[PDB]
Amino acid sequence: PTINQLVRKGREKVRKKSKVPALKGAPFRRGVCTVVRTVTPKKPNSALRKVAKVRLTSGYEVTAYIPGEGHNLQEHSVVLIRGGRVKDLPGVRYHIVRGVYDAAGVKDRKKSRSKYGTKKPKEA
Amino acid sequence: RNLSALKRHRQSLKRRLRNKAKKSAIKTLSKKAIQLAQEGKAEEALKIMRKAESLIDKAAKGSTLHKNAAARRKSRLMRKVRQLLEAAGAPLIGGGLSA
Amino acid sequence: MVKIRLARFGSKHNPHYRIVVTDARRKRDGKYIEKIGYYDPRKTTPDWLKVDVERARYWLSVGAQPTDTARRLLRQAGVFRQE
Amino acid sequence: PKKVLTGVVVSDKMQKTVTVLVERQFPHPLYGKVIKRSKKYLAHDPEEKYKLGDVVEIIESRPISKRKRFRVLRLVESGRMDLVEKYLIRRQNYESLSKRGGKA
Amino acid sequence: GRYIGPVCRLCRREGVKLYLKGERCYSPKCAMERRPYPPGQHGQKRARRPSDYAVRLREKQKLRRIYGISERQFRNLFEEASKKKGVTGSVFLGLLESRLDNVVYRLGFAVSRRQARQLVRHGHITVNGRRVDLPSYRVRPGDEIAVAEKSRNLELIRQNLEAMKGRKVGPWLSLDVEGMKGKFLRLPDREDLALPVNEQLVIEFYSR
Amino acid sequence: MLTDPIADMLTRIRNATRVYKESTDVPASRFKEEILRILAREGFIKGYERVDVDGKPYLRVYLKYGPRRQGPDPRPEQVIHHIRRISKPGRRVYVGVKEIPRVRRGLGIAILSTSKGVLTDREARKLGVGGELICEVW
RNA sequence: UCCCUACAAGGA
RNA sequence: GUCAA
RNA sequence: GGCUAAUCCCCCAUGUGGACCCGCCCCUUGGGGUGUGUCCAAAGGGCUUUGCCCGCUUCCGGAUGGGCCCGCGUCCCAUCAGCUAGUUGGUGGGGUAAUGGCCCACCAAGGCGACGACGGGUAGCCGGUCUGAGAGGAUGGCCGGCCACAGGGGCACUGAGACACGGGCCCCACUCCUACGGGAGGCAGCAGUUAGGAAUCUUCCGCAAUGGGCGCAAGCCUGACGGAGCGACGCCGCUUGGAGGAAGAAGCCCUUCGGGGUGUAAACUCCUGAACCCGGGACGAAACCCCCGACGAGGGGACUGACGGUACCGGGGUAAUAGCGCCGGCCAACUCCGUGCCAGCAGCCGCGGUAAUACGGAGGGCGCGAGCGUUACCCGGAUUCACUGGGCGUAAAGGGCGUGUAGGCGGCCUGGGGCGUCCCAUGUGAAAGACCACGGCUCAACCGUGGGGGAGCGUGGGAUACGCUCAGGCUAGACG
Ligand SMILES: [K+]
Ligand SMILES: [K+]
Ligand SMILES: [K+]
Ligand SMILES: [K+]
Ligand SMILES: [K+]
Ligand SMILES: [K+]
Ligand SMILES: [K+]
Ligand SMILES: [K+]
Ligand SMILES: [K+]
Ligand SMILES: [K+]
Ligand SMILES: [K+]
Ligand SMILES: [Mg+2]
Ligand SMILES: [Mg+2]
Ligand SMILES: [Mg+2]
Ligand SMILES: [Mg+2]
Ligand SMILES: [Mg+2]
Ligand SMILES: [Mg+2]
Ligand SMILES: [Mg+2]
Ligand SMILES: [Mg+2]
Ligand SMILES: [Mg+2]
Ligand SMILES: [Mg+2]
Ligand SMILES: [Mg+2]
Ligand SMILES: [Mg+2]
Ligand SMILES: [Mg+2]
Ligand SMILES: [Mg+2]
Ligand SMILES: [Mg+2]
Ligand SMILES: [Mg+2]
Ligand SMILES: [Mg+2]
Ligand SMILES: [Mg+2]
Ligand SMILES: [Mg+2]
Ligand SMILES: [Mg+2]
Ligand SMILES: [Mg+2]
Ligand SMILES: [Mg+2]
Ligand SMILES: [Mg+2]
Ligand SMILES: [Mg+2]
Ligand SMILES: [Mg+2]
Ligand SMILES: [Mg+2]
Ligand SMILES: [Mg+2]
Ligand SMILES: [Mg+2]
Ligand SMILES: [Mg+2]
Ligand SMILES: [Mg+2]
Ligand SMILES: [Mg+2]
Ligand SMILES: [Mg+2]
Ligand SMILES: [Mg+2]
Ligand SMILES: [Mg+2]
Ligand SMILES: [Mg+2]
Ligand SMILES: [Mg+2]
Ligand SMILES: [Mg+2]
Ligand SMILES: [Mg+2]
Ligand SMILES: [Mg+2]
Ligand SMILES: [Mg+2]
Ligand SMILES: [Mg+2]
Ligand SMILES: [Mg+2]
Ligand SMILES: [Mg+2]
Ligand SMILES: [Mg+2]
Ligand SMILES: [Mg+2]
Ligand SMILES: [Mg+2]
Ligand SMILES: [Mg+2]
Ligand SMILES: [Mg+2]
Ligand SMILES: [Mg+2]
Ligand SMILES: [Mg+2]
Ligand SMILES: [Mg+2]
Ligand SMILES: [Mg+2]
Ligand SMILES: [Mg+2]
Ligand SMILES: [Mg+2]
Ligand SMILES: [Mg+2]
Ligand SMILES: [Mg+2]
Ligand SMILES: [Mg+2]
Ligand SMILES: [Mg+2]
Ligand SMILES: [Mg+2]
Ligand SMILES: [Mg+2]
Ligand SMILES: [Zn+2]
Repeated sequence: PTINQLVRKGREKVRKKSKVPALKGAPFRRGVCTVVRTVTPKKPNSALRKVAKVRLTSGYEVTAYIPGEGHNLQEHSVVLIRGGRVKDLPGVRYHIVRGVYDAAGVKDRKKSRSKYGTKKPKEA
Repeated sequence: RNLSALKRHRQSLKRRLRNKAKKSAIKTLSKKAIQLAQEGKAEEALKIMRKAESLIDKAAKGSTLHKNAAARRKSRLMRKVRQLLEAAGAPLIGGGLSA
Repeated sequence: MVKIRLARFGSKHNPHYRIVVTDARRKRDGKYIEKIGYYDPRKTTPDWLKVDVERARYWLSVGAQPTDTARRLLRQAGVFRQE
Repeated sequence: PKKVLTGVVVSDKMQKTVTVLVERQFPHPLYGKVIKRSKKYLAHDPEEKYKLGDVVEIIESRPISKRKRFRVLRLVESGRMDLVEKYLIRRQNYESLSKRGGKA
Repeated sequence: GRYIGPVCRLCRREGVKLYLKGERCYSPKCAMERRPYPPGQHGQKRARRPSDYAVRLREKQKLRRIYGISERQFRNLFEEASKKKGVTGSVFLGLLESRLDNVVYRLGFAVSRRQARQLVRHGHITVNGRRVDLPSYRVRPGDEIAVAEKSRNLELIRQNLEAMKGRKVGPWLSLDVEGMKGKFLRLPDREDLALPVNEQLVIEFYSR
Repeated sequence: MLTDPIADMLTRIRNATRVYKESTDVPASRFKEEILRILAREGFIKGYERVDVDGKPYLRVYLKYGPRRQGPDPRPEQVIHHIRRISKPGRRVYVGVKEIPRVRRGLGIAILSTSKGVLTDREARKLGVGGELICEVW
């Protein structure tokens, strides 16, 4: 565009949209479980993916993933959402943090333990 | 509770009253002067005018009306009086207006 | 009134004051009017005390009132000597 | 120093007061292009001396009223209705924008 | 802390002999002798053409692994070197070579660097007569690095300074073997050093 | 009407050189001439001279080129490789002396018009002055 | 669970 | 009927 | 209701002087001088007690602090386009320290807007900070400056100064006391409680130091401040060992069953010796004060340490924390088993349906290390809002066409002006920060001192090529 035009209209700074309305763009938001359903993956994939409908302290109600093999969550489990979507389930954009609240930390986990919240086992 | 420095409040009231008082006087004499000055009562109006002058500067001695505030008052008065008098009769008592 | 006093500029357990001219009412480490010296109370340097002896004079000349500690340092730098 | 600005009188419809239009040109902060903005100042004219179309000097002054902070220093030249015209026309255009517009 | 673990396993990964133990890395066994290939279950398999990245990384690793410094400390020195005037490559090298724990080694007061480290940490060393227990202390030109008076009798210091009898020392360093004291004369020139490292690749590794 | 007689000239010259013409005319103006003077001095062109195409003043600009060359496309090198208009009507560009640019580490030049007259970046610099940065050339 | 091919479906 | 190869 | 002191209040005098009216002079907005008239001063106290100290009054000035005004700059929406009655200006008043619709009476009918008025949304602003090659983007915690607020709203009193966070009055909400009439209260001070939340600490020590208030001083007050406490929250330093040691233990992992790996790693020999125990043990603190001198200059003397029996010095002295992420490509690091579109991984591309370097485990490896990862947010890469630095025939993008308003842009020659533009000098650009140098804590982080910068704006002087403007001229553009 002409300078004159740029003078008249100028360029336009465009702002990006949050992929995580876990409000107050906090790093984590606490909630309670509505449903502890199970879901099927998208196209290329196939399996029974674990999920949860969560009522947030942020006055929000969203579905969150349950990383890990183990899992002990029920219709009233207080849990901590951490944001991070599952590319396979459209509509799932937050993971649940295993190791906080009513979310037991994956058992017999010996590798990526810090994720999945699994305390160190005594080597012996 | 109980901060004895509420003594400042008692004083303010006494002071307030003491101030309020001097001012009322000032006004009443000032009005009185512009009144008589406006009626050609030269000698009488100047007489009172001087009181007002005096009372004003005195007010300015302390916190009451201290300042250029005094000056303003005096000015504005010696203004109205001399004008109202010029609108008719000669300055008899030579009050405070100068030659 | 305006003063000549010490402003704290060192660090924890490492004080270093700036002999300063400032309004009595300002906070101590606040915006001063002029720096006219500095003092290392622990003489960790052969230069733990310096004073713009002329400048000090100037302010004293116009009402600057020094803290007792400030006055002390000023004297030491010979701000009051006459001979 | 009290600011001295030069402008053209666009209004004398006020007792002892004339509106002085004042322009200034300058580099655009990011695009360079010398752009030219303007502003109207209500200046004091106690003698009603200055007229419409006069180019005058305006000088920073002690407030004469809320909105009036300049006095007319002097006449630089006069009779430039051309400048007045522009302003008037530009103003005409206005009421020809919103749902209240009019002429072509 | 420092590395603290199998050291000759690094000589092996970098394919080039490093003197982490100093001595023994001279014997018919710095391992760089028997199995001069990478550690681990695949250390003998066919190497694969390393990536431009792989290459620089490995090269930086080598250099820093020599002085046994932490990546954090390492990186901070490098940054200091960049900001500084003169060729980052060389200057950076001068700085590494100025670490006291290093100098101590260069003067032979100790056989390896790791050993020369412990010698500083344990107060056995002195700069200008004042005890200094900071491996990272930066030795400047003029500074004389001596052995702590009170420790000039340790069996270890004996042998070490003994072996230094008739032994040569870097041009930037002087060494009076009897008085168990040395002197940092000047910062070494890239030329003075003979490191199995192309510092240039490093500067690159960090410019990424 | 030409919107910008300088860009026009700069261009006639750019165009003419690409088809290796010998000379090339350009409607004359003193300012325009002043520029050629530099072009000539700097040896980008053989030189110029006034003339009258139809009793109207123009300026023949005699262009220079390199020598014929080797393999395919024996066309000579251009003496004037680059020649770009900088300040333009609708976006004038002015520079202070400390901001006169350095065209190709010196291998090139910049023509600014200053109150001390039209000069090359070095000249302007030497004479301690800035002005309108007219165009660069190399 | 099996038949089908890894499934869907269909079949015992 | 769908995923892949 | 009664008594009473004063540095409390008032009257009279004195008038250096100052205030006000009118005149005149200089100066130019209300600055300075002068004359007449008028008006205006005061507080006493202490002694080493008859002459010094603290203080009082009027005035001129200094210094510091501050009020008010002006040019320029300061986010998003035009799915906000018209806004305005104290509104704009005037005269005369009121008000103030002071200008002003600041407020009022009356007259005039104005003022503002596309250069974005009005409306809506959001927000304390700055020095700076983060990022970036830069231009720029983002940001404003800590520290320093300015503003604003002190449960919400309004108001004034006192005073040099407040419309006053720990002053006052009223209205509202809330809590509490209540003998039901009526009262008390405001932590966005320190510390702490509770609520909310993913989340943010001691109801600590001291007044020793710096600073503040009052006092002649002694000294008192000071949750300002100087310290300690808690939290890997951050930055920096440091330790978990050093040298020797097999063609190489055992176990574990692989295997072409020959062997390869973990690996000098361990064991073990020798050495030093973090922690811990003894001893010594601080700078920060020399003033105020006192004596000499003269309550001065100068000299002499005494008192005072929270931190703390801490730092640091010396003696003795144990071989004694390692974890976390990752290993399909991008990206450093590979094998076995388990599993069988399942359980699951996943930043993007993608991986798992019987031999998966991608799932889970193990061995091995890479990276970093008192940390390592994760999530969120900011700049980068992104020349992916392009000023530097992009585009629109078919990729997203030429308005369906025209007329023409504002606006942007403007051929050739001469002259004036000097607005843009360029140059010189000068003021400004606080400190901290940033950069360089030297220096103090053993280093560093941290800190001290010194040096170099700087755009923007103000002022004076200068230049005139280009742009602008004024004046004259031309004919190549345009029109006839
Ligand atoms: K004064
Ligand atoms: K001022
Ligand atoms: K900002
Ligand atoms: K900024
Ligand atoms: K010791
Ligand atoms: K050990
Ligand atoms: K694997
Ligand atoms: K980004
Ligand atoms: K279209
Ligand atoms: K249309
Ligand atoms: K001219
Ligand atoms: Mg732009
Ligand atoms: Mg799949
Ligand atoms: Mg009292
Ligand atoms: Mg009355
Ligand atoms: Mg008029
Ligand atoms: Mg007015
Ligand atoms: Mg460098
Ligand atoms: Mg061109
Ligand atoms: Mg070109
Ligand atoms: Mg079908
Ligand atoms: Mg499939
Ligand atoms: Mg009574
Ligand atoms: Mg009194
Ligand atoms: Mg007299
Ligand atoms: Mg009297
Ligand atoms: Mg008025
Ligand atoms: Mg007034
Ligand atoms: Mg108003
Ligand atoms: Mg405007
Ligand atoms: Mg608005
Ligand atoms: Mg807000
Ligand atoms: Mg960029
Ligand atoms: Mg409020
Ligand atoms: Mg309030
Ligand atoms: Mg509150
Ligand atoms: Mg309230
Ligand atoms: Mg008052
Ligand atoms: Mg209040
Ligand atoms: Mg309070
Ligand atoms: Mg809670
Ligand atoms: Mg704290
Ligand atoms: Mg104290
Ligand atoms: Mg004190
Ligand atoms: Mg108290
Ligand atoms: Mg504190
Ligand atoms: Mg924390
Ligand atoms: Mg060992
Ligand atoms: Mg004391
Ligand atoms: Mg790889
Ligand atoms: Mg399964
Ligand atoms: Mg994984
Ligand atoms: Mg650390
Ligand atoms: Mg960009
Ligand atoms: Mg984008
Ligand atoms: Mg562009
Ligand atoms: Mg594009
Ligand atoms: Mg298409
Ligand atoms: Mg298209
Ligand atoms: Mg078209
Ligand atoms: Mg037009
Ligand atoms: Mg032109
Ligand atoms: Mg024009
Ligand atoms: Mg001209
Ligand atoms: Mg000019
Ligand atoms: Mg400047
Ligand atoms: Mg300076
Ligand atoms: Mg500064
Ligand atoms: Mg040092
Ligand atoms: Mg500095
Ligand atoms: Mg100038
Ligand atoms: Zn080795």
